[PDB]
Amino acid sequence: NGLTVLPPLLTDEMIAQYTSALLAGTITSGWTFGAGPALQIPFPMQMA
Amino acid sequence: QQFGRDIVDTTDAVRDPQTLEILDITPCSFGGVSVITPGTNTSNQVAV
Repeated sequence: NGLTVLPPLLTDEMIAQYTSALLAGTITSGWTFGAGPALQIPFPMQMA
Repeated sequence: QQFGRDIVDTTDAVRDPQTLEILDITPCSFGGVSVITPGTNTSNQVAV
């Protein structure tokens, strides 16, 4: 009857590669990637 | 039974009244038509 659902622009495989880069920047850098260059820190030392 | 009907009353099947066959029904195609222009100050080419 003239009604049509349009597809989303970001596939669900692209929305999961953005969620994987946010979890691999926190586990390996800290809160340093959201303010400038990402700087590495041993993990037990970021929890400290 | 002679007709046929999905949920939303919509005949989705019928049965020849001269040979008795169950012939499904499916609407003719339709949809939108979008036009991709690079810009008329750049080109008069387009994709659809």
